[PDB]
Amino acid sequence: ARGPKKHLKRLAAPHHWLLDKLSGCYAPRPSAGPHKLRESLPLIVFLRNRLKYALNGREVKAILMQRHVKVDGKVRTDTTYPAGFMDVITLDATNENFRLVYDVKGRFAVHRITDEEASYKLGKVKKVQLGKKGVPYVVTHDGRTIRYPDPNIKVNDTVKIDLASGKITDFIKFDAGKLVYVTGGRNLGRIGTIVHKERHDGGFDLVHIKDSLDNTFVTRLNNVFVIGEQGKPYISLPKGKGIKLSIAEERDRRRAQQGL
Amino acid sequence: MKLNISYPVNGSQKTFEIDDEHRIRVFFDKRIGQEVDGEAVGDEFKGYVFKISGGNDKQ
Amino acid sequence: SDAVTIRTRKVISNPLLARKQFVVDVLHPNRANVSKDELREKLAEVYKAEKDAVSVFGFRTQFGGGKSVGFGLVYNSVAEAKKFEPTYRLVRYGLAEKVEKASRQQRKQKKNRDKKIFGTGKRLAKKVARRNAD
RNA sequence: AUUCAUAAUAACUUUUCGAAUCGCAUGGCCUUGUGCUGGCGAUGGUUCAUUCAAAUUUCUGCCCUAUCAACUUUCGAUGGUAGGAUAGUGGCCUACCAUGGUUUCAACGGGUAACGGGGAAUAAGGGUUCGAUUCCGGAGAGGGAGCCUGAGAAACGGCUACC
RNA sequence: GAAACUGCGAAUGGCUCAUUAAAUCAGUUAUCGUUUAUUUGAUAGUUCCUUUACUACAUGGUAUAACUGUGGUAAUUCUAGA
Repeated sequence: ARGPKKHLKRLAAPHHWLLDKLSGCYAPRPSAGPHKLRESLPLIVFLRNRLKYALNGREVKAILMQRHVKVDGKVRTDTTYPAGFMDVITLDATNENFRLVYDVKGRFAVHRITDEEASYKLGKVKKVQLGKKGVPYVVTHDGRTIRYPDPNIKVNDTVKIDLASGKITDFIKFDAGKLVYVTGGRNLGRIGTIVHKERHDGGFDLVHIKDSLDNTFVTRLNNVFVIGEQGKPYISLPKGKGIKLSIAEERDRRRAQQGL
Repeated sequence: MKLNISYPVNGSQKTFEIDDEHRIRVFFDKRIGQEVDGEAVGDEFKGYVFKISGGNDKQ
Repeated sequence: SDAVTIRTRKVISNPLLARKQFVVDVLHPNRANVSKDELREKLAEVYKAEKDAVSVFGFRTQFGGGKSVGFGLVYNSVAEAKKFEPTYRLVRYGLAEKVEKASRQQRKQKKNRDKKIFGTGKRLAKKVARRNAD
C-alpha cells in the first residue's frame, strides 16, 4: 500500500485494550518501539481507560508533555508510545508506580508496585550473537541490546535489567522445574512451572506447564517467559496470582462479594 | 520597443522606448551575452558597452 | 421549599491536572432543574473554592424529573483552572470571551487565496497598480 | 542445517562515515587569563539489533461451461550452464544447449448480470442462496504507457507524452 | 511575528469494485533468498589537499530567497533583469 500504515481502525485494535465500540472510528495506533504493536499498550489507553486520570486525548497529551509520567526512567512525551509487557512506568506525582502485566483474562491489569521494585525490570533473551569486533551481545524481548553478557546466558533465558543503567545484574536459565509465564495465545496470563520441554525439530518447541492448582497445559516456546522459581517470583503478581478460576468458580465468589 | 536597462555598480534601472526599427538592428540576430554597440543604439549612448542580459517577448 | 441537596460521588484528587473530578447528583423535587451556575456556587462553598475553579457539565435529568446526574470539576485555583479548561467551558462560565472569527468556509477560502500568492504581495500590488492604471 | 556470526592476510575504491549545529542554566578550580574545567537537553550521523513494514514465497482450498480435447514451444514454452539486471531468488532477461512442461483426478479455451474473505438470510438434521457495502487483504483514480523526488509511489487533490 | 530557505509530511486517510477464476484471498509456511525512513537499545580516541596544503579550529567561503527597484503577458500558484 505504497508505504507503512499510520492509522489503526477501531475493531482492528487488539481486544485486550477494551476500547468501546461506539466512541469513534479509530484506536490509538502504537508507534514503533520496544514491543510489537499487537503486544503493546499505548500510554493513552493506560492513563485514560485504565486509571481514569484523563477524560480525553487532549488531557492525555497535556499530562505526557509536562513530563509527569516516565517509562523505564524516561519521559516519553508521545501519546501512543508503545509501552508493553512487564514495563515499569513511574508517575512521580502522587508517588505511584505500575508494572504493565496482563491479568489472567488476557488484558493488561493495573498493577501497583513500590519504588524499590519499580527500579528494575526483567528481559527475556531473544538472541545471542557476536557483534562488531567479535563482541558478544544479547537481545531482549523489548529490543534492548546488552553487550558483554555472561557466557552462560542462552536463548529463552531471563535477565534482570537495572533499568536506570541498562546493565546486567543476574540471569535465569531455561530449565525444567522453574516457574514460567505464558505471554501469548489463549494461555496468556497463566503462571506455572515447566514440567518438560518437547523438541519437535523444524519448528515451535513445546513446553508443558503445571498451574499452582495442578492444572496442566502445553504451549509454544515463543510465548513462555521465566519470572522466577516456584513460590518466589522476581515480580509482584497482581490479584489472582495467575490461577484461571473456572466460570462457576468465579460465579460463586463474585456472589460471595456482592450477592452474598 | 521597451528597454529595461540596469547600471549595477550603483543599482539603478530604467525603461526606454527606442523606436525607428531601421536602427534597432544592432540587437537583431544577437543572443544573450553578446555585445552590441550603443553608438547606433542612440545619440545619448556614446561609448556605452551594453551586454544583452534577457528580455520578454510579446505574450 | 427548594431542597437542592447536592450530593457528590466518585471523587478523585488528580494533582496531575491539579483538580478534583467527581459525578454530582442533584435531588430537586418540585423543580424543573438546577442551573450550572448554582452548581458552581454550591460546590464553591462545599470545597471552599473561588467558584471560578469549579466547572460542571453533563447533567442529564432522569425520566420523570426530580433527580439529575452530571459531572463536576473543582480546580485548585482560578488561573490553574484556566490553563486546563476548554475554551467553550470558560466562555460558558464567562471567564473568557469568544474570539472574533469568520466562518470555517471563509477561513478556508482566504487560505486558498493566500496559496495563490508567492511572497508578501506588495511587489505585485504595485505592479498591478501601475498596469491597471492604463 | 550455512561458504553463518565473527576474525585474519593481501590489496582495491569519481574514498562513504568518523559533529565547523542549536536552546537553557551558567557553576567549580588556580595561574590576577575574560585561563582551565564544567550540566542538561536538542539535532545529526556509520554499522548491528529491535520495531513499524515491504517484497518474494511452501502446501491446500474457488462459480458455470466439452455446442471448449488437447494446450504451451519459431516470438521463453520446460529444464541446464554462464552472464546481465534486481534489494535479492527466479527465463526476470540474454547467449548456447537439451526437448521438455500441463491434461478426462477436466488442462487449455469461453462465460460470469465474479473483487476475495470475516460474514448475511433461511434452515429438525443435511443443505440452499447471498456477500458492491461499517473489519482484513487486493486493485484503480477518464483510458494506456513512462518517470522525478523519496526509506517507501510506477503516486494521479505529482510530472511527461498519446487518445 | 508575516514572507522565505532548511527539515519533515504530503505513499496515511477517504472513495470505489472496473479489472481479476490458482489470479486475488484464506489458513499455513519460508527468507540459510532480500530492502526497511521511523522508534528503541547499543555502537565510532586510529582522519598530516584522499601528505613537501603545519599558509584558520578561539571555528572555512559561495550563492541565493524573502526583500528593494525596473518590467512583459488578456489570462496560470508564469516569471525576466539588476
